[PDB]
Amino acid sequence: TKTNIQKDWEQREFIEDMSINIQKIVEFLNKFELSTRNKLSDLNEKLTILDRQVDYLEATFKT
Amino acid sequence: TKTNIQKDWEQREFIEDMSINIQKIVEFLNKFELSTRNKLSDLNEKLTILDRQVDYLEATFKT
Amino acid sequence: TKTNIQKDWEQREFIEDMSINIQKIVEFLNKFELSTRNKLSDLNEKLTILDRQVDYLEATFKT
Ligand SMILES: [Ca+2]
Ligand SMILES: [Ca+2]
Ligand SMILES: [Ca+2]
Ligand SMILES: [Ca+2]
Ligand SMILES: [Ca+2]
Ligand SMILES: [Ca+2]
Repeated sequence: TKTNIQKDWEQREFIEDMSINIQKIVEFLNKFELSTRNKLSDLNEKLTILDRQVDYLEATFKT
Repeated sequence: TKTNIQKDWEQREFIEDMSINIQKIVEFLNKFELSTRNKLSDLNEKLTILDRQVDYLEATFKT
Repeated sequence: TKTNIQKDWEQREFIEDMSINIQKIVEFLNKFELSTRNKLSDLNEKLTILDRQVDYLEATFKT
């Protein structure tokens, strides 16, 4: 119960919307890779600072 | 060596399968973003607990 | 100002390129999930080693 013109418009919109969704996925991955990398960086940095604090406490106690 | 009917069916299946694959990617990203966020949460929480333990040990030793 | 032959070629290339981009996204997700999992592993392992070091220092001090 759609005309050929309506059906063709809908089929093209479906394909156009996939092109948009693929771009939205790529943009999300760019943001999420950066976010994740920064968070991992920050955790590593905090662990490195705490490791130094523990090694100094060891040295102060053992001496 | 395919009829027009077979070729048209295959071309449509190809496009339909892309729509399904994009949805599978979106569902995976939803799960993976949540997983990653929770794991990062848990590591931060464990580091915060260990930091408190180290600061208390410092205070007990220095005093 | 394109012939029908040119327009049909371009429309098919557009759809073919989406199939390629979806595969590139899947390949990236495979690599990024593995990378992220390994990095999280490594942070957990480093925290577990530092936790053991802190517990031993506690035991040595308290005794
Ligand atoms: Ca549109
Ligand atoms: Ca349109
Ligand atoms: Ca189908
Ligand atoms: Ca079909
Ligand atoms: Ca091509
Ligand atoms: Ca082609």
